[PDB]
Parts: sequence; structure tokens; C-alpha cells
Amino acid sequence: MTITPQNLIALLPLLIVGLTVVVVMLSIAWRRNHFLNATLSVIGLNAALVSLWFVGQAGAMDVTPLMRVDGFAMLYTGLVLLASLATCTFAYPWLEGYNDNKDEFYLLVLIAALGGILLANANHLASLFLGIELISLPLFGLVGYAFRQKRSLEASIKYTILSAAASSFLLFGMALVYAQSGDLSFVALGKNLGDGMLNEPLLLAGFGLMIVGLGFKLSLVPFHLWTPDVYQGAPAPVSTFLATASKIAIFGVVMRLFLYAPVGDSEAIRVVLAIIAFASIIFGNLMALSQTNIKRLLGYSSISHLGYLLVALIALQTGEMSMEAVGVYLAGYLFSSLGAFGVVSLMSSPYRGPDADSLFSYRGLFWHRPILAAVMTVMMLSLAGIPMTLGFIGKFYVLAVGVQAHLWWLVGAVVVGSAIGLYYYLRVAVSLYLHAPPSNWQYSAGGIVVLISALLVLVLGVWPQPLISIVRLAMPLM
Amino acid sequence: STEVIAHHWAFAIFLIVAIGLCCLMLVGGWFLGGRARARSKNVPFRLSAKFYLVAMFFVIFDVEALYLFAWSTSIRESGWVGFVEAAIFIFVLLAGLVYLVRIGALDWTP
Amino acid sequence: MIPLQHGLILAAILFVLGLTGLVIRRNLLFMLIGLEIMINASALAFVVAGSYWGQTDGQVMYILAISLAAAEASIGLALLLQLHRRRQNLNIDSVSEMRG
Amino acid sequence: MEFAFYICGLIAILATLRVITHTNPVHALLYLIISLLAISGVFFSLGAYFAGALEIIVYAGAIMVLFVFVVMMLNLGGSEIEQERQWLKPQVWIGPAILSAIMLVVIVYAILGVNDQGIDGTPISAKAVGITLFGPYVLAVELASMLLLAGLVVAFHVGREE
Amino acid sequence: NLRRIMMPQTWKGHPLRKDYPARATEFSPFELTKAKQDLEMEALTFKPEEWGMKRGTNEDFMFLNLGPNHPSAHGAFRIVLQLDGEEIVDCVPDIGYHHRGAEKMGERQSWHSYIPYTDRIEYLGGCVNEMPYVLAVEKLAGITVPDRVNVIRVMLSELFRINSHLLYISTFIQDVGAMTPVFFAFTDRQKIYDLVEAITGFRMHPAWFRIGGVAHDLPRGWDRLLREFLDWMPKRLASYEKAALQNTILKGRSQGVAAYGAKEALEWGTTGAGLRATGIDFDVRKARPYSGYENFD
Amino acid sequence: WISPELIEILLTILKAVVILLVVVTCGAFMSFGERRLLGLFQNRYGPNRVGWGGSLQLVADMIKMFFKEDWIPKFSDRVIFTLAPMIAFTSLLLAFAIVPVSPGWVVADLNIGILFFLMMAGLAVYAVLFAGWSSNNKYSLLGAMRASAQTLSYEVFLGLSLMGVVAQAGSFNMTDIVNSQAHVWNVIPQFFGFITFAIAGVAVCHRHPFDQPEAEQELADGYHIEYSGMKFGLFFVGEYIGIVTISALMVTLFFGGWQGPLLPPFIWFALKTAFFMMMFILIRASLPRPRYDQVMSFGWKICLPLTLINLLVTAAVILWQAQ
Ligand SMILES: CCCCCCCCCCCCCCCCCC(=O)OC[C@H](COP(=O)(O)OCCN)OC(=O)CCCCCCCCCCCCCCCCC
Ligand SMILES: CCCCCCCCCCCCCCCCCC(=O)OC[C@H](COP(=O)(O)OCCN)OC(=O)CCCCCCCCCCCCCCCCC
Ligand SMILES: CCCCCCCCCCCCCCCCCC(=O)OC[C@H](COP(=O)(O)OCCN)OC(=O)CCCCCCCCCCCCCCCCC
Ligand SMILES: CCCCCCCCCCCCCCCCCC(=O)OC[C@H](COP(=O)(O)OCCN)OC(=O)CCCCCCCCCCCCCCCCC
Ligand SMILES: CCCCCCCCCCCCCCCCCCCC
Ligand SMILES: CCCCCCCCCCCCCCCCCCCC
Ligand SMILES: CCCCCCCCCCCCCC
Repeated sequence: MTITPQNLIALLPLLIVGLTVVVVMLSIAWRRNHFLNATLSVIGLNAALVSLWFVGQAGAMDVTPLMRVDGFAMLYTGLVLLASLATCTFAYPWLEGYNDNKDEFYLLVLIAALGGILLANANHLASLFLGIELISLPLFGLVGYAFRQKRSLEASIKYTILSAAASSFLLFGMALVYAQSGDLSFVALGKNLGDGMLNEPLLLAGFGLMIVGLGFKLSLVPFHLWTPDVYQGAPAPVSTFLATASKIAIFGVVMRLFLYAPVGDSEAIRVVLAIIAFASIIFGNLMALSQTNIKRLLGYSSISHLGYLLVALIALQTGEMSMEAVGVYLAGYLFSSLGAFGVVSLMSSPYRGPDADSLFSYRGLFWHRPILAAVMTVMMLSLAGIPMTLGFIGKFYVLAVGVQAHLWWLVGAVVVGSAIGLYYYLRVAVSLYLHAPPSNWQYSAGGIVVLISALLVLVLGVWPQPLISIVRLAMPLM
Repeated sequence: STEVIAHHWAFAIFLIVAIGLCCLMLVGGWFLGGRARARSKNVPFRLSAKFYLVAMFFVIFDVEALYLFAWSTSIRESGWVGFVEAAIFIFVLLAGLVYLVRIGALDWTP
Repeated sequence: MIPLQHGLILAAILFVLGLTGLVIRRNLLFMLIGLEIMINASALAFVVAGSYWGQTDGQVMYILAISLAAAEASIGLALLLQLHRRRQNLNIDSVSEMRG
Repeated sequence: MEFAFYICGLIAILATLRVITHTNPVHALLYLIISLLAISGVFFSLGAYFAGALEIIVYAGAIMVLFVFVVMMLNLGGSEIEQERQWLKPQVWIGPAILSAIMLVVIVYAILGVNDQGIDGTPISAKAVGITLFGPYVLAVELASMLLLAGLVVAFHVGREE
Repeated sequence: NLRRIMMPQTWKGHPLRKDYPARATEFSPFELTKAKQDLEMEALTFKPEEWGMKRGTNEDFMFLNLGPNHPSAHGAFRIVLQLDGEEIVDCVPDIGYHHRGAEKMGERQSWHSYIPYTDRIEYLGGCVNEMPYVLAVEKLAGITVPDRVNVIRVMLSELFRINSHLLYISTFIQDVGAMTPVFFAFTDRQKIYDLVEAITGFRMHPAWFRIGGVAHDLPRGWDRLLREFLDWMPKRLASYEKAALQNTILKGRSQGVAAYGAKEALEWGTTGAGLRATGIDFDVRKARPYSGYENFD
Repeated sequence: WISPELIEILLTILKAVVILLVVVTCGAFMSFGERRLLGLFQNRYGPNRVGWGGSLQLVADMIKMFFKEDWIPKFSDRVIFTLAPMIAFTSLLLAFAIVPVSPGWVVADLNIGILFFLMMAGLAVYAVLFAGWSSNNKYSLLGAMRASAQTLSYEVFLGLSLMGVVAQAGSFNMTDIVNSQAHVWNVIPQFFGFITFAIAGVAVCHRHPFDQPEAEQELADGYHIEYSGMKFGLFFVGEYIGIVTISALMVTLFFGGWQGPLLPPFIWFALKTAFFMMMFILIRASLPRPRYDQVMSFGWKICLPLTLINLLVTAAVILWQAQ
């Protein structure tokens, strides 16, 4: 299919982020200016976020065989852009202490955001593969941005090797699926079968290898072991981006693939994903019980929260509000992770060497940084699914979706993992208030971002109806 | 068609005879001529990162070159739309090249 | 008159050989070499599938695959050079200080 | 046409097996180059002419040139890890070999149950690939330019000398 | 770092002392074998400290030795370079590989029989090399040469100066990369050699100047050969200029390369064209005129 | 065994063998002609005593290099050391395998064509790298690394310089490229493509002024310095065969191939190819050698953008006249 002017209007955040990449790179070629290039990057990301309004006015349409733009794509584009803007905001005071080149960071963040937007709009195996790669490779650079530090270099090496392995797994699975199906469009994956022959062995094997790649990308058990090391070793704004934008974009494209593919309602794939979700919830909660590192603990937490999201994924064809539950949960998880990782980033700013990630460094945070401690305890309550937080609204959505589809093993897993999470999240939040032995407007902007995240988490925990109505508006093509 | 199979046979014989020809000259060079020994006959008569940078730039720009190779053989039936797409591709290419030159990535001399 | 199963089997054999080389080799260069083998095998599988269906999409996916392979090889070799600079040793077991 | 396919596939398999077990890195890269040439021959036997041309031009002419370049720069000689031959010890490779054999058996069993009319080997030209690339796959082309730009920026940031 | 510069480091004695024997000692294959072994393990046991080098092997610099591999008629010598990648951070030249003991031979030959040795001090110079020696001997003897001797010696000196300059310019062009003008410049050198062979009987080392004059009178017909060379030369020189010295690749290879000013030239004893390129007008033929050079425009 | 198809099969095989033998002998006798033409350019004679006009000088060199003692360094890696001259010969020989020298006289009428030439060029840079590393000489290794980086800096735009001709022809096939030059030769519209292809073809053949073993002789860092006998002869003859192949490719891509008004088509092809071979000699005789960084900066900063702009302008012109 060709590209029309209305298709170009539906292309608007992708085009704006690409133009921002080109403009920022040419500005770096002109002169290395940290403030100017950071400002140009955040201006481009804000312009894409604003142009989402024109995208919504355009309507839902297919842009080439590769992409389909609807309310679903708009919501995930907005989430990716919000995470990228927060990542740049946290990146500037951290990069102020960086002695080497700082301007390439925003270029890499912009290209990764471009990959996130592509994954939001992806309707095709080609676009899914390209969006995953377009997220991953800038993250190879960003995780090892402070490559003189041994932890950042080790995290970069681990992430690069394992993501290349997962990409080869995903591409081999895509090739097997294409060999069975003869079409790489999402709606055709299983369409050429009938009379109860959906469980074609090559199609299932291809989807299993794609599950290997995607479950690496979503930190799902047993493709999860990279998560605490890469989360700890990466720079703290990079950890923010990797926790929010990459996970949200990859889960959104997984949502769309399982909604559109006729093989998505196969019972074998459903049982395999149920096993993966159960193991992810239980394992991610259990491994975070005895973590003295806040970044590793947040990595195991991310494993458990993606397990809850996968539980919502399993009831996609059974129930009616699986996509709405996923949208509400992902908005709440984005805000909670933005606040927690942003407090970590502000505590590690400016960059001086090793990250401030020990729990002893956050012991007694209230006595010198009271606002940051209040934000961090709000986020620990939100990630525990405590009421008057948006995390509880997401957990309630997950539980309702599981109860409707009679996924009782998954519901019990969510309850048990919630209790374990209660233990370690409360441990962090109350260690904030114990007793233990900046000065520029960009650091204040980062503090304002984490404060706004805390206020949004509390307000939408008490009053979740605006977020619920927004997510219900953002519906894909049936 | 017998013309294409004749050309396939001719191509196979060309490759085989060329490889066998260089093998035969190497064998004749090894076999012929006397050999002598000397005491110091056996005696033979850290590179910077710019080497890797140049090879890496070559690899990346060769992949973009393959994209333009695919475009250039089908320009007429891709129309002006394909021209606009390839112009965007080439502009991103030239912006990357300008960025590489301006930051000293392609400056061997200090 | 080439069965699609035979091309897919050849691609799978190359893929598992590359995965074996990725697992059993401590040296980071041989890990990257195994990664190149696996991504080349997946690209071959896409080419076989595209040739079976008479479509250009297999070769287009091959093109995207080798673009990924080139960029990933570039990044992995840069990281290998950094590891050799800061460690004088390419043993991947040495980069293990983050655990638990 | 199938003669070339089976012999090139066998050569690629054997060369890859020599790659993953070899000690000398330059020799291993040479066997990898041989396997890529054989894979290009496989591509040409299937009618994917552009894929085979790019297999030698880009994979066996750029990427492995970069690998060879890095190996020659590092001056890899009598390395301690190289001298040990730990991967040749049965207790090291017997586990991963069984794991890969199990994965191969499962994938082959899935492969053998698919519908197969055979590949006719009708040549899909580079012109048709170029038409498809700048038609339905335009966004793939532009975002692949962005992907390789990201690889360029990352590799320059990491692989600098300073 | 006060080390030997002419003799090898494992040399016994000081040859210019009056009790050191001038003549060659008996050759021995054993010492040749030993010095070959020192050459073979010179790189293996190289330490920067004995050469005056420092801060090497930082562990980023390399030490690289140059040898007798580019013989552009200058001779054999070594340079050890300390390199940061491609950049020279320090280098010392290793010389004395062309040491002939010429001053010691000056104590070994008569005043007359030393003139051929003066010829081989700077072997592209010939009678130019002969001139200061015979002038200094004539100062010792109290000899004032007549005007014809002065003009003949000036003419021979200028012919050999043109010969040496032709070799220098052509070899510079060859070193830059243009391999053609050396053939033509050596043809011009052959025209000079036609005149020099006719006058002195020899090509490169004429040994023709004498204490008190020159060895013979000018042969009849010298002016014809001089006129032929003076007609031949200017078109060839203009052709070399246009073909090579005005090429922008040669200019980009040579302009701004190894630049120094007047102070650096003065502090290192640089003379000739290297000194005068810094703007210092110091030529001996004008500042301290000799051999009747003051009568020439 | 009497059938027209079988007779045509041996006719095509015999034509391919004739093309191969003529190309190899033309490369060797062009080493000899390089000596003679440098003599012509430098007001001298060159070799004119061994045979009539020096015509047996090549045979004397071949006998001398055959009966020179075969030497492999003991600390060298034998397989790679032996393999590098084989690639330096065969890469540009098989690149010639696509060149149509006359209507009906072609070895392989491939659908890829200059793509096959690009494949062969990549294998040629492998020959240089292998020769440098296998000699177990760190100077040869450094010189081969510099030569290979130069070769990559020009191979990065070699194919892009050919893409304007490909775009005008609308095909990768070499005979279609010739037939598209039936009215106007490609040197007029693809002039910048012609000059960039000529520069890149000289550079990938390691000819002056891109010859690394002659560029830096004081460092003694040439990657040929451990080769001797028939392996050095393989390097020499492969370099001259590469010059012949690059000249023939330039003739068939920018100068109409075999097309001409009066003479037979092979006569026109041979005359144009011999003219470009002679221009290779004159380039060697006349131009000085730029610095290494200057050469690579010229390749990256000037020639590659020129090829990209030339391709874009060629496409705009082609679509403009496509009414
Ligand atoms: C310093 C500079 C600062 C600049 C400002 C930065 C912050 C503010 C950013 C504002 C972004 C605005 C985006 C607006 C998107 C919706 C636009 C719109 O009009 O949507 C309406 C459309 C359905 O309505 P209608 O127009 O009738 O549809 C016709 C098409 N069939 O609706 C749709 O089709 C779908 C509607 C929902 C799509 C998702 C919403 C956008 C992304 C939100 C991400 C965050 C969500 C979670 C937080 C919510 C908090 C309340
Ligand atoms: C020391 C030895 C190392 C190894 C050297 C090589 C080993 C093998 C030698 C024997 C080769 C036998 C002949 C191969 C087949 C030739 C014919 C052929 O390829 O035909 C297929 C195809 C036809 O295309 P076309 O004419 O357009 O037809 C359209 C529809 N019929 O045409 C094509 O598909 C053309 C494209 C493929 C051409 C491949 C040519 C060889 C490539 C490898 C070069 C190796 C160089 C030396 C080693 C490098 C370093 C290892
Ligand atoms: C001889 C016994 C074995 C000896 C040791 C191994 C030597 C090398 C063996 C592999 C290479 C040669 C394989 C045989 C090719 C013979 C030609 C052939 O099969 O042609 C058929 C077909 C022609 O094309 P098409 O138009 O489709 O015709 C179909 C029939 N009308 O052809 C095609 O479609 C494709 C033609 C082949 C592809 C091009 C050549 C690829 C060469 C890859 C070499 C890899 C490295 C080898 C290293 C060897 C040493 C380890
Ligand atoms: C059959 C094969 C031959 C076919 C004939 C046509 C093609 C010839 C191919 C020859 C290739 C040689 C390439 C040489 C490139 C040199 C570029 C370079 O680095 O030049 C450096 C020089 C100065 O650079 P800069 O940085 O300014 O230095 C200042 C520092 N002091 O910068 C300069 O001097 C600027 C100009 C550089 C050279 C421009 C290109 C000249 C190409 C050669 C002349 C060809 C003329 C036509 C021949 C007849 C054709 C029928
Ligand atoms: C210094 C630490 C080195 C760690 C090496 C890790 C190697 C792992 C090898 C795993 C082998 C698995 C063998 C098959 C297991 C059973 C089948 C799969 C599970 C059902
Ligand atoms: C440098 C030139 C290399 C050429 C290699 C191939 C030579 C092939 C010779 C073919 C001769 C016959 C051509 C067809 C007939 C037309 C010409 C007749 C008179 C020769
Ligand atoms: C660790 C979590 C344990 C949860 C146990 C849930 C058991 C559900 C059993 C459902 C049986 C349904 C029979 C029809």
C-alpha cells in the first residue's frame, strides 16, 4: 500500500522524532552543546506528544502493510514519549558530571523512542522485528554510556550479547511462522488453517521461538536472568528508560500480535504463557525478598509486574476488558517506575562514578531529602498495589480479568506474589524514614517530574475514572 | 534453453580452470628450483582504534549502499514516491557522514 | 524441486550450531562469531521461506536481518575492544561482578 | 540446482562445525567466510539472487572483514584462554551439545509436519526486491537507516581511543 | 646522555687520540657473529633509558626502528621513533653507520695526498668539498692564487652545486611519490658530467683542485660544453617546476611539514637553504667572500 | 555425440577458456608493457634486449620466478600465507568473468553482474589482509592494516559510483548496460560516476598512488616483503590482471563496451581497454603520492557524497524524462 497525505498525518510522531534525530545530530555536528542538544531533543519529543492530537483527529487507518494507527497505537506512543521525556530530564543532571561527550545520549534516546513508536504502530512481523531492534541497539549504547565504569561495561556486554541471541531466536521463529503461513501480517498468522487445525506444529514452534525473544525483552521467566544485572549496571536514567519505555512498547506490540493473530487463541500457547506468567510472578517476587540494591530489587519487581501483565494477556480472547486492564496497568506502572527510578537518578546525580544504589544510602533519606523520600515511599506503596495508588487499580484490573476468565492458578499466584511484594516494598519504604549516618533548574525539573508522578499516582489511585475512560477511548481496530 | 545451460557450463569451467591455474603455478613454483639454508634466512625482514572505526564506518555505509543498490535497479517503476523515499534515505546518510566528519571520527591526522 | 523442509532443516542446524558455539566459548570474540552464525541462519530460514512462497518478503527480511547483523557486530566488536583495553583479557567469565 | 543446494548446505554445516570448535581466530573466521560463501550458493540455488549477492558483498565482504580487522588489531597469539582448550573437554561441551540436539530434534519434528510442495527455484530478481523495498516496505527502509545510524553512534561512542 | 655516536657502544678506546692506531684491525668472523647477535636481540632487549627516551612502554607508545630500507642516495642510518599511534612524540637518530675516519686520515696523509679524501666527505659535492681544504692549506702556505684559478674553482664549484641540487630536487620529488623527474634530472647531471669529465677527467670525485691552483689547465673546447649545458638547463628546470613542484599533491605533502623559524635554525646550527628559508640572509659567498666570489653578480 | 546443443555447449566452453587464457596472458604481458611504457614516458627504452623488442622479458621473469627457491617463513601460518596470493589472483580474474568483450563472446551473462564484481572486490581486500597477517611480521601487519583501511575507504563508494550507470540502464546486467549506451556513452551523463569509479578502481587494485608497499619504504612495512618466487609473482600478475579487469569494466560501463561505428566490436573493445591500461601507466608515471590520511579523507569526505548526489540527480533526471 502507498503513502497518502492522511497517512503522513497518521505518521506524525514517527516523522517528528526522526526529524528530531536528524536535527540534533546536525546540531552536534555544528557544535557540541549539551544544553542546546538536550533542549532540541525534548522539544522534538514534546512536539510528537502534541501531534498525537492531530493523529487522533486523522482517525484509525493502515499506513502500509507494516503499520496500523489507532487509539491503541496513540496510547502506547504517548506512554513511550512520556518515558523518553522523563529519561532526558533525568539524563541532564546526571550527564552534567560526565567528562566525555554527553550529546550522543539524547540521540540514542530519540532513536529508541522512534523504535517504541514503531512498536506501538506495528501490524507486521517486519515492523515488530525492526521496532524491537530500534529499541535494543540504542539501549546497547545507553546501558554502556559510562563504559569506563566496570559495571556499566559489564551490563552493556551482557545486554548486547543476550539481546542479539534473543533477536536471532525471534527472527528464526518469524521465519518458521512465515514458512507455515506465507504472510507476515499479524492477521494472517494462522488464517490459512481451519476445522480445528490451528495447532500446526511449525506455526507453534515459530511462535515459541518468538516467545523466547519477546520474553527476554519483557524479563519473563526463564528469560529473565539479565534483568537485575543490566538494571544495576546501567546509568540510572538509562535504567528508567529500560524499565518503562522498552517494556511498555514490547508488551504493547505483544498485545496487538496476540489480539490480531488467529493462532493467538491456541490453547497450547495459552498454557505456555500461563506457566510463564505464574513463574514470573512467583520468581520475581521471591528473588526480591533479600535485595540490598534498589536497582536489582526494581529489576525483580519488573519481572513480577510483567508477570501480572502477562496474566492480563492470557485472558485476551476469553474476557472483554483485557486490553483496557493492560492499558490502565501500564499507565500506573509507568508512573510508579518513573518516580522510583527518577528518585534513584536524582540521588545519583551528578555522575561521579559508582551509582548510589545501596539501600544504606537510601536509609534515612527523609532527613536530608524529604520530598524525594515521600515520592519514593508513594512509589513503593504503588508497586505493592496498595489502595489510593494507581498500582492497586492496575492490580484490581488484573484480578478482575483473571477472575472473569477463571484463571484461578494465576489469581492465586497474584495474591501470593502481592504478599511477598508487600514485604520487600514495605522494607524499602520504611527504611527511608530510619536514621543513618543540585542547585540548578534541571535538577529541579527532575524533582518536579518525580513529584508530578507521585501526585498522579495518588490522585488516580483515589479517582481512577479519568484514566479508565481515557484507556477505554484508546481502543484498537476489532 | 540450451544457451543458458551452455553459459552455466562455461562459467563453471571458467572458475574451475582459473582456480586450477593459480594452483598449478603455485605447485610449479614450489616444486622447481633448488633450496639452500642460511642462519638468518629464517629471521623475518598496538594499532589505534581508528582502524576499527574506519572498518566499522565501511560496514555501516555498505549496508546503506545495498539499500541504494536495490533502489537503483528499479527507479522507473518506483516513481517519484520512491525518489522521495530514497532522498530521505540519502539525506539521513549525508547527515550521518557530516556528523562523523565534524566530530573528528574520520580525522586520522591530529 | 528443493523441499522447503530441507532448507528449514539446514537453517535450524546452522542455528543450533551457532547457539552451541555461543554457549561453550569463554572468549567474547567466539561468542560474537556464534551470534553471527545464528542471525545468518535465521536470515537463511527467511530466504528459504520467501523462495517457497515466491515472494520478495523473504529477501526483504534477509536485508533487515543483515542490517541488524552489521550494526550488532559493530557494537559487539566495539565492546570487545573496550573490554580488551580495560582488562587485557577477553574471558567473558571475568565480567561477572554483578550477581545475586 | 539441487546438486548445488545440497553440496553448499553440507559445506556450510561442516564449515560452521569447524568454526565453533576451532582455536585459531583467523582460521575460525576463514571457515566462517567459507560457510557464508556456501550459504550464498544456497541462496543462488533457491533463486534468491539478491540475497546471495548481498551474502558475499555484505556478510562475507564487510562484516567478517570487520571481524578479521579486529582480530588482526588485537594480535591474538598465545592467549591463556586459547591455550587451555576448555571447550574441547567433554565435561564442558557435552551439556550444551545435548541441549542443542534436543532443540534441533524438536524444531526438525515441527518442520517435518509442514505442507511442502517444494521450492521451484524461480529467480526472484533484485529488481522485484527493490520494488517491494520502496513500495510496501518504505518504513522498513527509513527506520533501518535509523537503526544503522544508531549502530554507528553507539560504536563510535564505545570504540573510541580518546 | 653522553654515549658514543660514531663508534658502537661496545668500542674500546677513542680513535682520534694520537696513541690510537689509525689502520684497520684484523677482521674476525667471531666478532661479526657476536654483533649480528646483538642486532638480532637489539629489539628484544631494547630499553628507552639508554637512548635518552623516557615514559615509554603509559603503555600506549610504541618504539619502532627505521633502517636501511629507503636508500634515496643519502646513506644508511637508523631512527628509533616513540609513537603515540601514528604521531611522533620523540625520536633519536642513530648515526655513525657511515663513519670513515676521515679526520684521522687527515692525520695519516700528506697535505697533497689528502685531497681525494676531501672529495668523499660530501660525495655529491666534489670540488665544492675540495675548495675549503685547499683554501685553508693555502692559508697555511701563504699562497694567494691568481684570478684564473679563482674563476676556474668557482665554475667547478657551481657546476657541482647544480649537480647536487638536481639530485636533491629530483630525489625529493621521488620521495613525495612522483617517480618521473629523476630520470630527466640525471640526464642533466650527465650533461654536467660531460663538462666535468672533460675538465678534470672524473665524474663524482674529481680531486682536481690543488694547493696553489688546479691540476691542469682548462682543455680546449670547455666553453662549448659549458654553453651546451647552459642552453640545455633552463627549459628542463621549468619543466620540472611545472610538472612536479607546482602539483598540489606535492604541495599538500610538503607545505607546512616540519616547519621551524629563525630562532630554531640559529639554536641548532642550521645553515644553507634551511637557514635562509627563515629569512636570515646568511650565505658565505656574500657574507665572507672567498675564491673571487665578490666579482660575480 | 552429434547434436547442435552439445556443439554449442563445447563452443561456449571453448570461448570461456579462450577469454580466460587471453586475460591471464594480457596481464603478464602488461607487466612487461608497464616496463616498456614507463620507459616511453621517461625518455628511455625499457626492456628491449631479451627477444625482439624485449618481448621475451616476460618469459625470462616467469622462468626466474618459477625456479627461484620456494620459501615460506617458519614462524608463518602456512595455509593463510599460501592462500593470500591465490585470492589476489583469482578475485579480479573472476571479476573479469562477467565482462562482455563482443556480442556473443561472454563467459557468464549473469543477472547480477557488477554485483559479482563487488563480491570479488571484497575478496580482494581479504587477500591483502591475509598476506599481511600470515607473514608473522609486525611491520607487514601494520602496512596491511593501513592498505586495507584505504581499500575499505574507497570500496565504500565503488558500487555507488556504478549505481548511476545501473539506474540509467535499469538493470544489473552488463549486456543491458552496453545496449543502453547505444546512442550516447555513459561517460557523458555519468561523468562524476566515471571519475569516482576510476579512482575507486585504482584504489582497490592498490595501484599508484594507492600502492602501500611503495608508499612507505622507510618503515619496511610492505605486506609483500616476505613473499618470493611464484607467490610474489602471483601478487604481481594478479595486480596487472586486476588493472586489465578494471579497464575492461570501465570500458563496458562508461565507454559503450564493444560499440563502435566502423571497426569490429572486439577491435573497439580492445582499443578502449588498451587506452585505459595505457592511462593506468601514465597515472603511475605522472602523479605524486598523497599522504595516507589525505587519501582516506578524500575517499570519505569527497567521493562518497559525490556518488550519493550523482545517484540522486541521475534518478531525478530519469524520472523527469519518463513521460
Ligand atoms: C512544555 C511543553 C509541554 C507540552 C505538553 C506536554 C503534556 C501534554 C501532552 C498532551 C497530548 C495530547 C494527546 C491527545 C490525544 C487525543 C486527541 C483526540 O482528539 O482524541 C480523540 C479521539 C477520539 O475522538 P474523535 O476525535 O471523535 O475520533 C475521531 C477518529 N475516529 O481519541 C482517540 O482516537 C484515542 C484517544 C486516546 C489516546 C491516548 C491518549 C494520548 C496519550 C496519553 C498517554 C498517557 C495516558 C495516561 C495518563 C493519563 C492522565 C489523565
Ligand atoms: C581455493 C578454492 C576456494 C573456493 C573457490 C570456489 C569453489 C567452487 C568452484 C566451482 C564452482 C562451480 C560453478 C558454480 C555455478 C556456476 C553457474 C551459476 O552460478 O549459475 C547460476 C546462476 C545463473 O544465473 P543466470 O545466468 O542469470 O540465470 C537466470 C535463470 N537461469 O548464476 C549465479 O547464481 C551467479 C552467482 C554465483 C557465482 C558464484 C561464483 C563463485 C563465488 C565464490 C568465489 C570464491 C573466490 C576464491 C576464494 C575466496 C576466499 C575463500
Ligand atoms: C565437486 C564435488 C565437491 C568438491 C568440493 C567442493 C567444491 C565446491 C562445491 C560447491 C560449489 C559448486 C556446486 C555445484 C554447482 C554446479 C552448477 C549448478 O548446480 O547449476 C545449476 C543451477 C543453475 O541455475 P538455474 O538457472 O536454476 O539452472 C537449473 C537447471 N536449469 O545453479 C544454481 O542455481 C546455483 C549455482 C551454484 C551457486 C554458485 C556457486 C557457489 C559456490 C560456493 C562455494 C563455497 C566455498 C567452497 C569451499 C570448498 C572447500 C572447503
Ligand atoms: C584508467 C585509470 C585512470 C583513469 C584516469 C582518470 C582517473 C584517475 C585516477 C587517479 C586517482 C588519484 C587520486 C588522488 C586523490 C588525492 C586526494 C588528496 O588527498 O589530495 C591532497 C591534496 C591536498 O590536500 P589538502 O588537505 O588540501 O592538503 C593541505 C595540507 N598541506 O589535494 C589536492 O591536491 C586536491 C586535488 C586532488 C586530486 C583530484 C582528482 C585528480 C584525479 C587524477 C587526474 C585525472 C585526470 C584525467 C586523466 C585522463 C582521463 C581520460
Ligand atoms: C563458571 C560458570 C560456568 C557456567 C556454565 C553453564 C553451562 C550450562 C550447561 C547446561 C547443560 C544442560 C544439559 C541438559 C539439561 C536437561 C535438558 C534441559 C532442561 C529440561
Ligand atoms: C584486453 C582485452 C582482453 C580481452 C579478453 C577476451 C578476448 C576474446 C577474443 C574474442 C575474439 C573474437 C570476437 C568476436 C569476433 C569479432 C572480432 C573479429 C576479429 C578479432
Ligand atoms: C501459589 C498460588 C497457588 C494458587 C492455587 C489456586 C488453585 C486453583 C484450583 C482451581 C481448580 C478448578 C477446578 C475446576
